Amino acid sequence: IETVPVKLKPGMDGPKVKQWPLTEEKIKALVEICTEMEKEGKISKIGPENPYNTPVFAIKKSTKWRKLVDFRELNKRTQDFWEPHPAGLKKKKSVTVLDVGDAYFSVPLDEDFRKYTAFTIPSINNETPGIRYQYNVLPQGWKGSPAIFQSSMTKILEPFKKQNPDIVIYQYMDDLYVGSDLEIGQHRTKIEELRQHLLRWGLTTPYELHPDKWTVQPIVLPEKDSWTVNDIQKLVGKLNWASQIYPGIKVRQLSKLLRGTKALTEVIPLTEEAELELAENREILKEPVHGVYYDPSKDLIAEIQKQGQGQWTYQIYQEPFKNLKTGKYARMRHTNDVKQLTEAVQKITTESIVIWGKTPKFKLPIQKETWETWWTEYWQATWIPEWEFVNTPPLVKLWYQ
Amino acid sequence: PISPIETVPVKLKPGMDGPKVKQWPLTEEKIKALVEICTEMEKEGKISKIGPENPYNTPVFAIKKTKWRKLVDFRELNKRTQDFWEVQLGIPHPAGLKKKKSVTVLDVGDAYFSVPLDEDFRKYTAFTIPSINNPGIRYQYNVLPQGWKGSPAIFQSSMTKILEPFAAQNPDIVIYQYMDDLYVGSDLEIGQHRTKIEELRQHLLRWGLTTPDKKHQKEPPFLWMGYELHPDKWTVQPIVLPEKDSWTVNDIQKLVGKLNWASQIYPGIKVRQLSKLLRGTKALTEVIPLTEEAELELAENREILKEPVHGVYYDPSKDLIAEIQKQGQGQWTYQIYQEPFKNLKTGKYARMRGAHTNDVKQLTEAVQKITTESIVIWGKTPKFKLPIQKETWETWWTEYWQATWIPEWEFVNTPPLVKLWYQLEKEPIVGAETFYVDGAANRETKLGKAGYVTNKGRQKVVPLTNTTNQKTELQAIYLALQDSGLEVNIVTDSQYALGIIQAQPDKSESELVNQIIEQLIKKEKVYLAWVPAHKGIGGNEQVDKLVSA
Ligand SMILES: CCC(=O)n1c(=O)n(CCOc2ccccc2Oc2cccc3cc(C#N)ccc23)c2ccccc21
Ligand SMILES: [Mg+2]
Ligand SMILES: [Mg+2]
Repeated sequence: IETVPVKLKPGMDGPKVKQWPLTEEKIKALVEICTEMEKEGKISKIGPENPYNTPVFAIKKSTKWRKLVDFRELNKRTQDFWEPHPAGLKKKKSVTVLDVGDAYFSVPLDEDFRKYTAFTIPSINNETPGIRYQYNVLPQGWKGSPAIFQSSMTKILEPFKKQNPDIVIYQYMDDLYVGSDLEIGQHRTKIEELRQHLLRWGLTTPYELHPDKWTVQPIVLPEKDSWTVNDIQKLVGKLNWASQIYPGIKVRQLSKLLRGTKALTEVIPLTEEAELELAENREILKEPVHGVYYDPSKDLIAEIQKQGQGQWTYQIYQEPFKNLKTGKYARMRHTNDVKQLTEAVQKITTESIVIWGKTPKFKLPIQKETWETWWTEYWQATWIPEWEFVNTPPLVKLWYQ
Repeated sequence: PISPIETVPVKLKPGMDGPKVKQWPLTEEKIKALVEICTEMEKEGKISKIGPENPYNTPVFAIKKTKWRKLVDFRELNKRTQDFWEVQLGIPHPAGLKKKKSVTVLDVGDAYFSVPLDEDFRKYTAFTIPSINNPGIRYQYNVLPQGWKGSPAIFQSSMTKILEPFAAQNPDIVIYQYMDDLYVGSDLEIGQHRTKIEELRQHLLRWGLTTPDKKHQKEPPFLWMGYELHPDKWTVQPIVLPEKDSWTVNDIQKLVGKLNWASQIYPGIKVRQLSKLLRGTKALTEVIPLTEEAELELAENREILKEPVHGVYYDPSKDLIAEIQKQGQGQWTYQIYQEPFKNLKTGKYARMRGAHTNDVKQLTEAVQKITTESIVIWGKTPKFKLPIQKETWETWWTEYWQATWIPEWEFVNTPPLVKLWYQLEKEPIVGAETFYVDGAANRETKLGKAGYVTNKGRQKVVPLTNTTNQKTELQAIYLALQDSGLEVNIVTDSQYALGIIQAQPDKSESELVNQIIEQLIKKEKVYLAWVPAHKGIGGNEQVDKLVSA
């Protein structure tokens, strides 16, 4: 019933972000949702003296519509206030995500800070200036909400952690990550006990992960019965690339097999010395890299390459050529490029939350306006990472393939 | 006039005090006009005489441009008052208005002066009528001043709250709000509608908002924000493309402005060569000499603007449909309509988004632009009738490294059809001569050379002046295309050149790449391979030593 005073970082004004145009259907879904939230006291209409704004989106997590707020800019502008992570969570065999964001609506928001949560339901064709609201309670998606609720959350979870000491519970924004080494049936039972415990204590709740099976995918070299000059040139070029990461790689015996000026389709027998050199290079790629250490002060970066036939490769790093994690997602196709990319982004971000406790900054292989138009059609998570848009085609594709 | 509306609280920016801009002396005639205007405004409650304690001032002026009017320079008070929720910048687009049996235009008279101003803020609007002697008639505002930062957003807000009631008990009357105007439409009997208008008038008059009587209500055609609104159609206002011997930067900006404006209804407007002229642009005063292509473009625009064109309004009951046609090199044009020859609106798209591109890429971007604009104007995406076949587009978007969202569309066979002019090979070509190419340039003397060595024993070096390592690496590829048969394998060490060719462009800013494209189209099979430089890979090392010596 009492509010927790919230501040913005010194010398920083509230967010002023443009609301994106929406289809009539998503606007209609937002008006219904916001009428009900206004009747419940969670939001109130505001006047023209509030200049701030945060974008809102209608998504589905899924037969009914849900409202998602892009508080990325407000989170940057209050972060001092909201900025631990357990390293054991990635080790657990099963990890289940629980949406606990509805519990934030029990807690009133600092009256002086509410104006910074302003948002706009847009009109079509600029017919109306748009419907304006701000938040009376802690909004989902604001990094201040789990931080203010944190004491209540510890209090509710204390009995359960007492009962189950080997079970890991990590909270990131609106979600709880719950890790065990138990058998899958025992795990889902322990999850359901925690749900019912939360439900009987007034926290409403609506994802099974297995980080014990993740890994930084090793570089793979082709295996062919007959090699052409072109195949050896590709091979030598890929090995030359990997030699920036793995120092012991050599290509002298392989490139010797091309000495002269040969037709690209000419068949070259893989001689012994060259075959040993290739076999040695296959062994060095099995061993992992060294000196790749995570730095909590630096931003995580994710790159993604379209590989075709529903496959997408990705790398997470903080410094070039120092990958912390690599991976390859596949889609068992009704599918399209945007659906697969949206899904890959959410998977990578979830993996990143589990492993390091923050979201990476994505370099997305898509045109900005195409992403801005369609990203909500398949977005089911309650968070939103940073992103930018790039091309970088060259050979990155075939090397991570 | 002044309304019983609640006020909006207003603050100055934190740490800022009110303006104290001293008043300039005014002609005795202007002092007299101000005195009679202010006594009439004090009489109406809009302003009030204040004591000598108010330390704030804002300069006041009077002009007739007879009808003397009072103008107040609020620049300093504006710089000191808080920001507000931005009033409507975007205006409605005529093509998104839903046709209505009846439409009425109400001008609210003295709109701002009818809305009260926050009590605690009135002291900062203080102004003084000058005394020839110097003396000093201090005043302050009680209503929204004209030219103050807050008036548009606070009047907007107030009018929304005022209208809420009538709207509720009249949920079938559409009431657009825009500045100090209201545009009311309905599908009723001219009589019922009129009566409903008169009700809204009297309701607004109960809140202090005067509105026009039939004898004074504006009539169609409506000249509004550069448009012409008729009852059943809309178009843009007269566009006069000037005729000049010499053209400045500023003249070209105004010219592409008007042409961009005309393109929303006149199909076929092209602006790309003209806006190419403003690249380094610099000062709006610099004379920019016109290109032959800019002259032809402008001349084709005047041909189009010779014929009158109109758009129709929206019927949410009929499908929304978009067609796209190629309009030359990199230039595209589109129509959006519900009835096959009755256009809601048109537009164009002529962006290369890079030095090189291809037709299918540009068409997909055009569709993207249309999608975004449809959501803005109608709240939905259209159906697409496009001059490209599924095999063409599917091949492209499958092979394309960038994620793409291709709508459901219907091939319309109307040349020129969008096609892939060529396709590189995916596998090396048997029997085709293999060209090992390389180029080099001296980064100081700017001199260079392009050369090849093939597997048949042919070698060649061509010399180059005023060039760079990047350009010579493209010239080496061009040379191998020139000297080869209809099938050719090419091996380069240039990541630069490989990236340009692998993208498979069919149009370019650089004539060299344009030349390479002409060669690629005449070939039957081209395979392009890449190898790391200076790694002694056969064939590549020979051309390097060749173009290096
Ligand atoms: C059909 C008869 C007719 O005169 N007009 C018509 O159907 N439209 C399209 C529908 O537009 C409106 C719908 C509801 C409220 C007002 C409407 O008209 C306007 C909308 C937006 C801005 C406007 C600005 C002016 C001015 N000046 C006038 C009307 C506006 C029409 C649109 C314009 C004019 C007549 C009709
Ligand atoms: Mg908003
Ligand atoms: Mg070279």
